[PDB]
Amino acid sequence: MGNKLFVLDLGEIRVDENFIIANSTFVTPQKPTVSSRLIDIPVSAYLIQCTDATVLYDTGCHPECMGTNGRWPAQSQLNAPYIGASECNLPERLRQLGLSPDDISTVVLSHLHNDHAGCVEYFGKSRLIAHEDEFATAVRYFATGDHSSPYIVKDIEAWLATPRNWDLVGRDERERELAPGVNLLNFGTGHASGMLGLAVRLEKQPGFLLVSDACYTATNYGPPARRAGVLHDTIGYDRTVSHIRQYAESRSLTVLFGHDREQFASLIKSTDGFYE
Amino acid sequence: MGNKLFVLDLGEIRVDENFIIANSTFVTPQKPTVSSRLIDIPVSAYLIQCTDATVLYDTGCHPECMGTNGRWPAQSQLNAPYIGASECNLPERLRQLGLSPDDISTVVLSHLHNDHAGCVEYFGKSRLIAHEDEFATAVRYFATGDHSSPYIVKDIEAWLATPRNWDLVGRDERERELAPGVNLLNFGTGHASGMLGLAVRLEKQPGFLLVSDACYTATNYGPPARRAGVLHDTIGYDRTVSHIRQYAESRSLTVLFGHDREQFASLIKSTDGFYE
Ligand SMILES: [Zn+2]
Ligand SMILES: [Zn+2]
Ligand SMILES: [Zn+2]
Ligand SMILES: [Zn+2]
Repeated sequence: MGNKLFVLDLGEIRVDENFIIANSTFVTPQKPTVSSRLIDIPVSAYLIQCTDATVLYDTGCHPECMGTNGRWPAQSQLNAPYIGASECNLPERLRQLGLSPDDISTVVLSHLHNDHAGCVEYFGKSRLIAHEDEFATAVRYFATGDHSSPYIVKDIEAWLATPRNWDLVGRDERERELAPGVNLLNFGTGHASGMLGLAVRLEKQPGFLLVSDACYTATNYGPPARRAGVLHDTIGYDRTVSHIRQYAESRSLTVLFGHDREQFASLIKSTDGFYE
Repeated sequence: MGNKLFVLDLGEIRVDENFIIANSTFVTPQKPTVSSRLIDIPVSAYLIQCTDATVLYDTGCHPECMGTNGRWPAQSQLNAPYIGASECNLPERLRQLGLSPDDISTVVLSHLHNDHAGCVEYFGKSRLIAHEDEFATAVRYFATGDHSSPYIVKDIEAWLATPRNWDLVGRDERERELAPGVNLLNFGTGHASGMLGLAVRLEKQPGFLLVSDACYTATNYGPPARRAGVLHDTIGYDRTVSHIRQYAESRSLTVLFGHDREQFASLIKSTDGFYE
């Protein structure tokens, strides 16, 4: 038989919509008193049971990201708090499936930001696939003690506390087959310095293209395409959205967005099913 | 024999500060309804008289940018209006100095947006220097009747209504001497698709580096550098600001920003005198 896709509900973040869809609200002399609004956006990860491997795409937040002794800086916690339930953390979502981190053959990190690489430290054996430039950038923020970005220096510290099976994607690598029907795509520079996507072909359905922050929501996707806020490389980002569209459409893959509330409702969480 | 630089006051625009310094205001859980604020930013152009040249850098807004049959689309008029006084237009500022458009040898367009290339149609003889990619972009918006950007379709129509002496800077061209002590710099892709700067050496002080929207304000310039909103190419933008800093500091030139209210107020205007 073929590939199984489990959707891991790793909670929510509460954030200004302007970060997610740039300039969705702004003041004007005509309408000078308007304010932007907070939205709650889903944090997720995807466990793929392949033929000959188990592959995890993304890892959510660190279970202890929030609080006075939390992983996230105090100001980060004020600005855009993780809001998820006690259950909504990757180690629990794995134990709920009968899995330890060690049972995962490879974990594909879309990139090394806060609510994507938060559980990297739980993986002492699994192959950790991340873009080489994403690795270089994360470790630089850590080495300089710079808390000003979505890279979490305290999380990075834990990643580096013990040797791990890092496998860094070269910036000129285009794609890698991870297993039959499972292709790792190197989106490269855009939202962050090195974005990775995962194409997963299924049996009852053609399958899914996992894109993470290469496209936050269906409203970013369009058409017309609409930029997120806080993009590292806007040109790379725009090019990557067009590539995502062409790749998925030519293959009838449904694109699964990084943080789309209404798509994430509608899915089917790992505690009560999987895709086949 | 010495170069003379005139500062031309071409009025002001009212606009949400979040466009000028990105994410200067955003909502959070504890401050869920704060509004951004409107700021008034100066629009300017620079006239350089040299022994064997008269060079203009930028051109302001079209004098008839606002109104029911104004050049600007209603959305722009409503959202970020021009609010300059009646005399604050390029033809008048030249008239005040006893000059006509045909007295200008060369007009250097920093780029081809609304409040920079608004008076290009007045120049039927002068050499019009613009980056080739910036020209290509502007025409594309006009050709598709696309009003959605800072490119003004109705101004571009007027530019194209008669042949003009366009001299387009190649993508790979680094710098051009326009006259002794006046050097055209090709900043390339960043704020828009092709940005041009102008280094102007004087006799009684080192001089000035005119950078237009490659750096809107001293706040963008820093340190620490802070990105503007609505940037075409954030990476090229970042590199351009670093290049501006290195170029100017190494030569002790004063960087004149695209829309810095405090800086502009400090400058001697063309109606009061000029720099030598
Ligand atoms: Zn991210
Ligand atoms: Zn994300
Ligand atoms: Zn501009
Ligand atoms: Zn401007």
